[PDB]
Amino acid sequence: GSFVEMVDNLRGKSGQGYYVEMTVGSPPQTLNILVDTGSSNFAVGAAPHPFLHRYYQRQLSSTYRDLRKGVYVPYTQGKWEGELGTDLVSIPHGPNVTVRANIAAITESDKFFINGSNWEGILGLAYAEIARPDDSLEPFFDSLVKQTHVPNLFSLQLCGAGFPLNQSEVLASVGGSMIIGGIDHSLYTGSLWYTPIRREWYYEVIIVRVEINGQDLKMDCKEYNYDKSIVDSGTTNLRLPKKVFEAAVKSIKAASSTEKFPDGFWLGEQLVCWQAGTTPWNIFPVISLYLMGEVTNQSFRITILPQQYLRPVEDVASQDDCYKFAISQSSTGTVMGAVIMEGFYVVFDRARKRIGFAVSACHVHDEFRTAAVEGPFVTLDMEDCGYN
Ligand SMILES: C[C@@]1(c2cc(-c3cncnc3)c(F)cc2F)CCSC(N)=N1
Repeated sequence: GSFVEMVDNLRGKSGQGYYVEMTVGSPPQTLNILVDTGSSNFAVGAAPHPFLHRYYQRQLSSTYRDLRKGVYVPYTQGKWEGELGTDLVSIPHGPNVTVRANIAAITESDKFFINGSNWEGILGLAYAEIARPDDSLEPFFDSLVKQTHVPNLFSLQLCGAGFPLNQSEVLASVGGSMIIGGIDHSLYTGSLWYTPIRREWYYEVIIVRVEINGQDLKMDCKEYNYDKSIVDSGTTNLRLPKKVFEAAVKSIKAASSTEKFPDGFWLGEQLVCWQAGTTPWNIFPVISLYLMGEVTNQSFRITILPQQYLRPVEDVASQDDCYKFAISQSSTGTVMGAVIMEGFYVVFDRARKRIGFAVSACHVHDEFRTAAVEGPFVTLDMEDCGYN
């Protein structure tokens, strides 16, 4: 019901990530750690870097254990290399428990750390199947549940400000909540609707229908989940498979056609700006994603506003309100990233192999429209939407 100790324990923003304070080692070393449901390694800066103000010093921890094994983790953009070990870990604004967890001590990296993000490591909250070097490296959350009485569930409320924050404002500001071991009813309005976790590797789900202002995108539903659809707090954008991206953008352009925007805007590259307070939210469509429900032949929908998919950014000069388009293409399936998660309180119910969605008590909206979670809808042949 109520988890006051964990409410408001996140800071950050969609563009650079949301992070939680953790301590590692004995005596405790404090570090800020990116909350990432799209990966499964707990990995921390452990050597000086131009963008790190502090790092894990294994030689100062009496409880550090060396696993004598290296790990190399390349991504499409960026990479890091490190040394595997274990140590005692706590989350100060979390459950009052201390656990021994695997930690990859990052000793070298390229384009991984972000200048001014304020985080020094990543907490991969997904499953062992996608851990590096292999699935025998138990992820943090699995350790936490095995070693303590914490229920096998966590929930995330990511709070977008609706306007830009500089590095000073992000430091002073509450970015949201990670509730470990429960669901806090103050963080949402309306009902929670649950979709099954298709397979425990990423948090994989199945999308069964997409609408732009109520108009069906009318693609074969397999296209929406090609080659998977995941919920990922460590990706900024809503990312869509190439063909779905092309269809969706064509439809969003048609809905907003009273104003013409440059190709670079739709490509996610360039900002657009309006005079202060005059952003024409009403010309942009709402986007609905229908998700497989828990009951046979039942779906539900989550609906976001342009206040979610237009990401506020600071002007290159002004008092203008400026934004980038935060929907982009993917060659690795749909990614429901931070700009989608900012609409919703998201419950990662690992114990019951399901993900819940409710309207966020902190989502950005206007006097005419709000984000929504609605159901049920009768939907047939939903398993056929999943890609094999
Ligand atoms: C681990 C990874 C990831 C995320 C962010 C990151 C997080 N939030 C915002 N911007 C960047 C980052 F800065 C570095 C990363 F390696 C791989 C790319 S996708 C993902 N889910 N996690």
